[PDB]
Amino acid sequence: QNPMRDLKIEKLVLNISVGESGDRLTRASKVLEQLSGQTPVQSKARYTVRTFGIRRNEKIAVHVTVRGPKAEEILERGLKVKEYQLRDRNFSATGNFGFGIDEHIDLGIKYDPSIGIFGMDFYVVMNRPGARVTRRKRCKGTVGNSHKTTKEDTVSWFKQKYDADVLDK
Amino acid sequence: VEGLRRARYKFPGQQKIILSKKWGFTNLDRPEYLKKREAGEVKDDGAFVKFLSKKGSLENNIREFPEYFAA
Amino acid sequence: QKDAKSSAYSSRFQTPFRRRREGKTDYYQRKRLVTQHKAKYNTPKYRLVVRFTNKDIICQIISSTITGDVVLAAAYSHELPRYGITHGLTNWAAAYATGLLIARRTLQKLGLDETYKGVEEVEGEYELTEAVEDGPRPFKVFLDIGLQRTTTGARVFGALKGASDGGLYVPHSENRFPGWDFETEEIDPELLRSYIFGGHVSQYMEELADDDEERFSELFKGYLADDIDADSLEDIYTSAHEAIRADPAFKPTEKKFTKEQYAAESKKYRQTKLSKEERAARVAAKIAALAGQQ
Amino acid sequence: SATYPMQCSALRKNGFVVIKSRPCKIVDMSTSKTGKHGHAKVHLVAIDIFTGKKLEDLSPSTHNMEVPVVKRNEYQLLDIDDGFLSLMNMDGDTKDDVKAPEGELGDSLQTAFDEGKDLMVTIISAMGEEAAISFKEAARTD
Amino acid sequence: GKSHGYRSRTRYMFQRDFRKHGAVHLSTYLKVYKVGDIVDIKANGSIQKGMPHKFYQGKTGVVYNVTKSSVGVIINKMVGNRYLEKRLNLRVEHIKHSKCRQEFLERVKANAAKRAEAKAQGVAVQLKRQPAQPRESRIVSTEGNVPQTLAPVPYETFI
RNA sequence: GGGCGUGUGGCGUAGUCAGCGCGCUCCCUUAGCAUGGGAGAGGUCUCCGGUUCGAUUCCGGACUCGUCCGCCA
RNA sequence: GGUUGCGGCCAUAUCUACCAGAAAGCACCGUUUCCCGUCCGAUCAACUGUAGUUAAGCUGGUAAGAGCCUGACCGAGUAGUGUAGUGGGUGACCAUACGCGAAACUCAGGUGCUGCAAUCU
RNA sequence: GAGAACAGAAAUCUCCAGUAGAACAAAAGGGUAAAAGCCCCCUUGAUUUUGAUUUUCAGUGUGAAUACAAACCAUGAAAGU
RNA sequence: AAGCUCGUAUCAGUUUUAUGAGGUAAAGCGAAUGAUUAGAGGUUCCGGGGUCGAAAUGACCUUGACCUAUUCUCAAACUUUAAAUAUGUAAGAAGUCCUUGUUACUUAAUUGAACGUGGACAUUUGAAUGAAGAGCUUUUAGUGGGCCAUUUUUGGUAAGCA
Repeated sequence: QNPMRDLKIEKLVLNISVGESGDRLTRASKVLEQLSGQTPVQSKARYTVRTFGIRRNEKIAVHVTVRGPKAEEILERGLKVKEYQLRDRNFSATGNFGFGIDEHIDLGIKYDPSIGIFGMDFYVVMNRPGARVTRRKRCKGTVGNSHKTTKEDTVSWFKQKYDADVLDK
Repeated sequence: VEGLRRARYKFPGQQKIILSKKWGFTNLDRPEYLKKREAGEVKDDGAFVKFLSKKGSLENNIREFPEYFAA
Repeated sequence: QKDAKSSAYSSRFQTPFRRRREGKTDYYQRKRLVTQHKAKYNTPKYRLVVRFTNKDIICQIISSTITGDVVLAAAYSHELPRYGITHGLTNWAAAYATGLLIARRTLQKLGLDETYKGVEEVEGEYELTEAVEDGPRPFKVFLDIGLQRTTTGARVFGALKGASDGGLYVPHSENRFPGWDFETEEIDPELLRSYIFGGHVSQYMEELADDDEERFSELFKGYLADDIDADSLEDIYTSAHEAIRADPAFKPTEKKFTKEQYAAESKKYRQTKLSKEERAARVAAKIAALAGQQ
Repeated sequence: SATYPMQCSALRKNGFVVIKSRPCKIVDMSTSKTGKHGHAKVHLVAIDIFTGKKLEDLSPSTHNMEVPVVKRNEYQLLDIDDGFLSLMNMDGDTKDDVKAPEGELGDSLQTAFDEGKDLMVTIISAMGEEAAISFKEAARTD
Repeated sequence: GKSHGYRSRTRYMFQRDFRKHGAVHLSTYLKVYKVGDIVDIKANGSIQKGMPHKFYQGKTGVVYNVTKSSVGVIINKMVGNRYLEKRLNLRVEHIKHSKCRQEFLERVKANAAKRAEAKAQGVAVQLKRQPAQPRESRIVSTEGNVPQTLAPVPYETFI
């Protein structure tokens, strides 16, 4: 039935794609670092694209992963930025959901003229207890079908907790 | 037979015109196909026909081919 | 509709080995362990297999035959209450005591125990069981840590240290023991001795009992139930060590029942297969049910 | 090695050859049969890259001719003083050993450096002697 | 030009097989070879070290040397009009014991057992093998087996 | 018949797995002696596939010209 | 007979969808002082066995299940092939004699066995 | 395949499926999934001394390769390599 | 050609038995790779053409892709399967079994490895057939343009062609 079927936030990953290396990358990394409380990780570019202007391996994006109640707090701040309204398209078939926001001023960092303005992509990964079965090195296994997270369960949880409503489209 | 006999002149070598004992382009005989199609265990396709087998899952064998199980 | 595998895929699929499918054996490591120099013809190669489950430490001495692996002697951590250790059956010192127990047990049953007494007075120094002259060589054994991560401070090396001080000749270097400084390539013996005698749990016991008492009631509850304070665990490790060096003889349990007595209940509880005729009756009833126009 | 052999028929137009121990660049190749029975002979007309002289040669086609290694390298000017260019390599290396060009290329380069463009110089190496052949201007990275 | 390399024409010979690729099982490493054993040679394409040449695939030889990870085997190779002796150093993944030899040794020990037990009576042991003799007289009955008459079948198209 | 080279804006050429030059058309500018600058408008890179992060670029095929040969009987 | 540790053969063991699991054991699970490693104690490291749970892992069962394995006088002595003839046929090719002998197909059955040590109502 | 501001066919992040349909300098063919692939750490065994063996083969040479012996090293907890 | 050492064997262009190895012939494509014919059912934030539509990530047909279940035909440089003919080894006395000597190798260890001492097993001594003697050495001639037939097979339209 429901002894330990309770959904929880596995992680919150915050992604910023400035698109080109340098001062803008460092400023976005500083914004991510002060928001998370952790140092962020920059991610290299896989392939050279002329239209974007990117070459291979210039650390073109910066992202951070936060777990636990701190991640829950930043998700609360993101949802009150989004006014607790999310599209049905935002949720995925696996049960994970994300949204994208513009500027950290709405998050309330306040503005420095040097640092500029950078928007963010918030993504929440949802799992039940017992997810260690896939992650552990010894006796790695696949999770059973009933215990899997799904879109209907995650939208029901998102309606019940955070007292939010989903948009029909 | 006359159409195949006219077509045989365009070919080298020797060819024979044989009236087959099968029903159409299938591989069963005429009375075998007749006693198969009186039951509902054949079901038509675009030009060919799909046949029932005693293997497989019963749910799929009942959503297809309903008249034979309507016994 | 999405998670569907074709018959071609399932026909061309090659399964791995069963232990690899279960995720319990690294065969790349197993080949390098159990193979022998072919000029040593039928000489067995012996593995100290150390495995860590929850609530247990498993130590075995295992050689390999074609029909399967063969165990000389095994020593688990749940038989440490016989030697006086009741709490912390998976800590680093429990791994040490289990290694010491399996070492003393193997040298006793091989008869190599009156010689090669091992490290009687332990101090945390790094040394190996050297060969005594004009006599037999010490028993040589190699670790099998399995899929477990090699890490400075891991308790597979505590099991190694216990087995090495027990008198086994196990080849090892000292750079994975706790207390190994990385920048100065030397081993600190007093921290390793503190870990052998449980210093890392007793120091935590003190530094958590002085401030946070609800945690001190949540964990270490059995220590209060058996009135074990912080300083006495050192001497109960010492008494456990001398009890092991007294008798590792391994009296087994009395099993409370017989094999067929357990087998009767478990055979009653296990589910059985459905035969061909009743399967045919089942599918005939199903045809008469759904396809019989309800 | 500095130079490597090749066959006359393997040679083709706009390639480098060694004629009378000079690095030369071919402008003309022509093969004519010696006698009806015999093999064709290759006539080669080439221009020395450094001096600009015209040197020709005729050989058997199966004969092997010497071929230099020519490397063209890209540098930025620092100064033109006393007829010796000072250049600057990628990773910041600097050479002053190159003598300035003496012709209309040198005159145009001198006027361009006097009126202050950023000039990109191509210098070639072949058989241990060094010279500058052409200059452009950097359209970006001003 | 022509091409005769060391592993020329070895495509299907050194393919692995269907659905038994991957690492090799531990019985080949746990098997024990002694000097004088008779072994079959079949190369394993997964192991590139200690490989035999394509001539010795399916050849049977005698062990003369045992080293750390390999075995020295003696083969007789027909060169011209005589056989030459060839010594091969092969890793143990490419060899296995010949089963005909152990069958013959089983025949030797059972044969010695028969001779030993029948020596106590002297009953003309007859220890040599004999081939398939012609089958002797018998009486076949028709009780429930009356003969059925068969005839050739006429011709039909059957398409 | 075969071989070799060839084909990229109006024109002319380049090359790294569409550029500039010269023209042009506009806008400025300049006593000039001379003009200069900025912008444009400009291309199935011969073509078609495949290859490749990506093809001018690599490869397969085809086409267009230009060339050189086709002997001794 | 169940479970664990180490295995042998490496699908009769895999895959898909459901159902069940007494006891014990595994497992999920609780914690970050210490050793250690991460952007992130998620993995890894360490501590407790305490706060809990069979929901998952795992094991077993079900399915005219997919796959896989075995057998057949099922196809079929068919296809192919070694030897022979001053056999047939313009040829292409084909019969016969003495021998060897498939694969697909069809049908029937099956769905892990087992070694060492420990432990269990 | 399903998602996430700018961000779209292709930028980065997340999950699921995935027997290799990728990659391993190059031609092609083999081989490889807790790897032989990708990333990281440490190194110089791409070292010394001469023998034996395999292929081509006259059982000559050359090239390439295989398994050892005697040292001296690298790496790892170690078996080993 | 000269022989030499021996006297029925440490033989054999052969079969049988036991045991290997192979990827051709055949077969297969509702099995992987590649080629390929025809409809059927679906997918359009997810195609293109028309017609109806103010337009519409509109509608209705049609045509292309992709998926699903089928269907027709193929492969020297494709393959799950897989012959026939050829092909490796063994069928003992230089063997088997018992006991215990050596070593500087090897093992935790008289543990094992190799070679041994002493003892037991003989004419059905280890399948068939035949043996015409078996084994060994030296020296030297000529030759080093070939061609034809059956079967397999390559280039070529073919050839008394290559």
